[PDB]
Formats: sequence, C-alpha cells, structure tokens
Amino acid sequence: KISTSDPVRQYLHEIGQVPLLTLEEEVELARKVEEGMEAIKKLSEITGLDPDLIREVVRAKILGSARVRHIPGLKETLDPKTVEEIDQKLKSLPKEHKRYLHIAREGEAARQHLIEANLRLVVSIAKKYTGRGLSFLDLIQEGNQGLIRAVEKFEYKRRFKFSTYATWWIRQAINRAIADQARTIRIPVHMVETINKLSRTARQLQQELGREPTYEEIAEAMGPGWDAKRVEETLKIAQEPVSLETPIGDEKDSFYGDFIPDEHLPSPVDAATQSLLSEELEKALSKLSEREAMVLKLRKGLIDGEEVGAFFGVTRERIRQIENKALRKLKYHESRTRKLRDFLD
Amino acid sequence: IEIVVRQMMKYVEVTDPGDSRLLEGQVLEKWDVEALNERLIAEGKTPVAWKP
Amino acid sequence: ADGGKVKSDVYGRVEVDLVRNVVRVVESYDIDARMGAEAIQQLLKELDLEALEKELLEEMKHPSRARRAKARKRLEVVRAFLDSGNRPEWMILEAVPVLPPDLRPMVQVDGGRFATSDLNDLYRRLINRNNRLKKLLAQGAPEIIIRNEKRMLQEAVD
Amino acid sequence: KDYECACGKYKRQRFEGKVCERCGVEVTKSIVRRYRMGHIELATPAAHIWFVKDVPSKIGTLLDLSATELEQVLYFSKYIVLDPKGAILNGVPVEKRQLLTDEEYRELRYGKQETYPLPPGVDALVKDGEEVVKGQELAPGVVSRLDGVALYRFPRRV
Amino acid sequence: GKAQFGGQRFGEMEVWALEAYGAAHTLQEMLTLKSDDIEGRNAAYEAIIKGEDVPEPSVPESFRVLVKELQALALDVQTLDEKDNPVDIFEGLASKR
Ligand SMILES: [Zn+2]
Repeated sequence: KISTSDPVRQYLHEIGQVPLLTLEEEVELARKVEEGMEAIKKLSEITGLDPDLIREVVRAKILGSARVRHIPGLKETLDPKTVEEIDQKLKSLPKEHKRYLHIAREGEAARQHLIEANLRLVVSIAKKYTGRGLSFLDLIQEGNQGLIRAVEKFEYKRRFKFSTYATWWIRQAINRAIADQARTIRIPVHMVETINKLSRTARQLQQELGREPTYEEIAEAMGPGWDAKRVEETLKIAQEPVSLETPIGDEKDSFYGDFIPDEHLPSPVDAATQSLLSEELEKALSKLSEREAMVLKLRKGLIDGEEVGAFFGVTRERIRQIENKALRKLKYHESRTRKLRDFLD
Repeated sequence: IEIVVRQMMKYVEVTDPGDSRLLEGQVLEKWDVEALNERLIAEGKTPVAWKP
Repeated sequence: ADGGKVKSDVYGRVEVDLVRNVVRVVESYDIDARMGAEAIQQLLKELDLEALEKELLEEMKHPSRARRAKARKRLEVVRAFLDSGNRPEWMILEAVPVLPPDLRPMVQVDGGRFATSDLNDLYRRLINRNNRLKKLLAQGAPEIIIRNEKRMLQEAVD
Repeated sequence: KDYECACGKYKRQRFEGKVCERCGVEVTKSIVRRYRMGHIELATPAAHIWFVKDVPSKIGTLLDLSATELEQVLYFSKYIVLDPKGAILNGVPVEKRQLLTDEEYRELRYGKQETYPLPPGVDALVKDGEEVVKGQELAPGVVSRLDGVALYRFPRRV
Repeated sequence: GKAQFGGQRFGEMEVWALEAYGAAHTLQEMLTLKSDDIEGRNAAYEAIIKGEDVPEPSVPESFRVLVKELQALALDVQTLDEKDNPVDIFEGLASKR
C-alpha cells in the first residue's frame, strides 16, 4: 500500500523515538566518530592491514554477519575465514593496542546513532528540491547519501554545530543526482547551469517585448559568445524526447512508432543490387593481373581505403602504373559488355 | 452448430483418481487414452470415474 | 567481540566499558529476522517438494471436506513444478533481463526531437536505484534507509 | 552499422565470425542489435510481480503465507519473517515461519528495554540516581524522587 | 508515405476466411514474407527477379519481439523439438559472443 508514508513514518518511528540533544549527545557521538578513524588509522599501522580492511571487518562485527558480505559484493574475501581471522589478530593485540579495537568498534557504533537522528533533517530539506524530476523518495535517498558524506567530514573540535554542517553536503548530493539523473540523454553540469539561464532569460524577454523573442533578443540578453545559431541550437537539446509510443492522427489505435521508417535494412531492390554489383564486379575482377588489382580491390573492398604504404613490396610508381592502367582497361572491357553502366546504385 | 457444440462438451470432471488429483475437469478424450492404457496394455485397472 | 555482535552462552549483544571492568550483555541470540524477497528466496530454496506433496496427499484424503479443499488447490501447483516442470526457486529475481535495444529504439525526429519507448525510462529508474543500493550499503549502513531504498527498488523492479 | 566495426578496426564480410580487441564487436549488420539481450545484476532480490499479484499467488500458495496479505507485509516493507533458528522467546519460543514487527524485533535483538529518562534542572535528579546507578542494580518502577517522579519501568542494571 | 503506397491490413476475419479455406500457405505468406520476415521479403524479392519459387518463410518479428518482450519479464519462453530439445528462432544471433 503506497510507499512514501511508510518511510516518512518509519523515519519518525525511530526519529520520534530517537531524537538527539541539540548539543551534548551530538558532540558525544562526534568525538566517538573521529576517535574512530584515528583509532583505525593506528590499527592499520600496528597491523600492516589496509584501512579499507579494518573499516569493513569492524563494520560487519556490528552491522551484519557473513550474509551481507556475500550477495552485495561477491566472495573476494572469505565470508567466514578471512573476517574472523582478521578479528583474531585485533583481539590478540596487547592491551595498549587492543584499546583501539574497542574504540574503533565503539566508534562505528556512534556513527550509527548519528546518521539516523537526522534522517528527517534530510526529509525537511528535500521537501524543497522537489518537482525537478525525481520521486520524493529518491530526492530523500540522495539526500542521505549526503548526510553520511557529511559525517565523515565533521570536526567536532571546531565548535560550530552539526545539523547545519549537514545542510550543505546534503544539498550538494541532491543536486548532483538531479543534474545527473534528471533526463534520459546525459547533459553536462556545464550545459545545465546554462540552460536555466536561457529558460530564465526567456521570461525576462516575455516580460517586456510581447513577441516571443527571436534567437536574437535572447542571444543579446544572455551574454558574450551567444549568437543566433547558438540559442536555436541550445534549445533543441534543452528539449525532451517524445515517447516513441504516443497517440497519432485521429488517435484511437494507430500507434506513433509505426509511422517511423527504417534505413539500416536494405529494402529488396537494394539487397538485389549488392547481388548484381558483387558478382559483376567479381567477374570483372578476374579479367585482371591480380598483382595490383587485388590490392586496391581489398583496399576499398576488404579493409579500408593512402597510396604510399599501399603495396606490399614494389614501390609507388608501379602502383599507379598497373592501377591507372588496369582500372582503365577494366573500364573499357566493360564499356563493351555494359554491365555496370546503368549504375547499380 | 453441432461441430461447435461438441466443443462445449469436450470437457469432463474427475472423481476417481490415479495419476493426478480428482477435482480437475479435463478434455474428454485425454481420458479415453489414459483409461485406455491403464486397463488393457498395463493392467491393474485404475478406473478413472469422470463426469460430463 | 566488543560493543556489538558477540556470541555468548545464550545472550545476544555485548556492550563494553573500560572504566570499570563492566561488560554488559543484552540477551537475544542470532534471531534470523529478514524480509524482502531475501526472506522468501531462502524459503523457496528449502521447500522439499516431494515432502510437501506427500504432506498434502495425507493432508487431503483424511481431514474433513474443509482443509482438504485447500490442500488440493495447493497440490496441483506443486505437482506442476514437480512433474516435468522446473523447480520454484526461479520465481525470484537476482538478474533482471534487459529488452534488446532496437526493439526499444532511440530515434531522431524533427530537429532536436528524439523518440524512445518509455521502457528505457523505467529501466534507468531501476538501474539508478539498484546502483544507489550497493553504493549506499558500502558507505556504512543505517537501516531505515537500506530498506527505504530496497523498498523503492522493489517498486522499480515491477 | 552493418559489418563495420565500432571504430572501424575492421570493415568487411571476410572477418565474419571474429572479434576485435580495442573496442570489441562481433558482427553482421545491425539486425543482431535488436535480437540481443542483457541483464542487470541486482543487489538484493525482488520477485516477478506477475507471480505475486495473480489470484493464486504462486509464491503465496507454494509457501503457506497470507496468500496475499502476508507478503504485502514483508515484501514491500520491513516486517520480518523469522528465518531459521530464533532462540529467545516472545512469550513463546522460536516462530519457525511466522512474523513479527519493528517494535518487537527491535525489542528482541537489541535486548529488551532501553529507556532515556533525562532529568530537569542541574542540581536536581543528579542526586537520586548517580548514587544508585553505577553498578547498582535497579528494580522495575524504582522511584527517582527529585524532579518529576522519574520512573524506570524496566529490570536489571542502570 | 509520400510515394510508395501503404500496405493492406490483413484482418483477423480475413485470416479466418483463408484459415477456413485450405489456403494453408497463402496464410503463412501474409504472416511473414509480405510483412514480418526481414530475412524473407528480402530473400523473396530477389528470388522472383531471378526466377524461382519464393524462399520458405523465416519467422515473423512479431514473434521474435514477443520472446524478447516476454523475456524482459523474468519469464523464459524457449521453443522445442521432437524430443524436448532446444530450437533457435533468433538464428544464432543470441549465442553470447
Ligand atoms: Zn573497434
């Protein structure tokens, strides 16, 4: 039964049950997030294990077993053996070093209780950026992709509040997704900030003139390197692919697509020309001294058409030689037996 | 009209099973065949009582 | 294992404080609780058909005319796979086929006008979600979201 | 395009059933491009809706679940389906193939109760529990006298 | 379109009429050569010009489109033979790489 509410609800359910203290607890978790990486960074030292390892293995010990490591990203690492093994070394580390394992673990745990206490902090924000071209959910989803990305970076020591800090990164993440997923034909961020201007300028001109601006009014208005061919060209692209499937004519049954022809496929009269062309050129291929014919033959023919590095051994002057001569003899033995004359093309 | 009607009666319900369960209702002759290979060719008759 | 996943005598999680040697231990063991087709997949891969069949053969021909009518309607389907059919794992999807290109073309029309079967848009949808999935899981993993996305995804899949 | 290559590394019939290295493109004209298929390896599975919203919910029949109301609960949501083993009790023991809710599932795994009575003022409650907290077991409903009858309504430790 | 005339729609009733008749082939003609067979009409056109009996009909795309269309849905539709052994409609173009 209709999504949206469930999530909006599921959030408030653990949000409405797990809100965070405006300072304290947030500052608490924070210290436990930073002392986390810092910790792990030392584990890697005392263990010659890549940070990427510790970070993962510590996460599973908390988030999920060997289950979440299998289906997500294939068995590169031993769901069973490899993971416990690593942990074995961590727990085997003397008090002085194991200290950090517990801190690491206690570290990632805090991250957990800092990302949730704001899932609504995202929703609110998302509430604004909406009708651009993404479900409310996605808009919220891409907002959370930003919430976390904002935790990895917050420095609690620099007294300024978290909530805020999150705002920035969140909007950052939503926009990207917007610019990057919004359409069917990928357009760059560049030619995006630029289309909006044009959409806008289109209105400023709608404002006073009355005549829907010619690609001149718009061009002058926009800026420098803006011609008339430019704006006209900018829009066809700023368009929206029309559904290959849409009611046409006295719309009833007749579906659009059936009005669009084909081209790759040669229609019977052409499939018959390659027939005649092939054989006839191939019959007029034999009445030749293969020593040079078969070089231009396959040249345009087989691979691709460069006269220089053309022939195997012999130099150039013998290329054109038999070329220009064979070609011509080839041209007049056909003038007689008129086969290609009436251009098969 | 008969040609068509006969199609209206080309299905029969089941009661006494052997291969597949009772309440099914299947093609009439798809039983003149089975019942035909369960009583004559391979004995141990499995009388499949059906219903028009 | 500390401040988390820890297998004891019969207690679930384990918290740890280094102030005093206080090692709290909540008590709920590995309670395999799942959802989404993940739950149903397992279940579909563990149902021994022959069993269920002989389970209802006996569940059919004996009880009153009630719970035996449900068992019949529930057997024909089992007998389906069971006959010369193909076992019931397949009902789930871990690999969504993708319709060919030229069947769902990408055409050029009146100038910038481009044409394309809506299908392409439903796919993209699906892709971006499925992709946000993994990428989300990777970067740590707050539960609410993992489902929310898996939920959204589940919609896209259909 | 026809027999032609992606970047023109090859361009004829002669090199029929063979492939390129730099770009990769077997070939016979475009025609193949409509007949060929591809997939999308999904993260977490999802089932063919066809099989879930058809009167005889093939996965709701073969699986004795609410033929159309149980899935609707676990599928498109977070309402668990107790997989195998489920030690601890919820009044009764493991619920083999039964279901539970976010409230109970979370009241199970992460132990039982997690209350958050946070005190008023600064010099109030800070003297009703601090002394009866650290390692001091506290019975259910124990009273916290100072500001507002702080009432811890759940067992064991503080 | 502009010059060439559009084809005629071979209505179901038109199908039955033929179906009713012993007009067996004639009906397959309409289901492939004269419309849905790319390989066909193609082979067909030429066949004539030179002077031969048309090439036995390949398959209709309408079907080929159904398999892939159906295939887009986790449902597999694979044809069979005398013994329940495969038969390839999309002629080899679906044999991976
Ligand atoms: Zn290439």
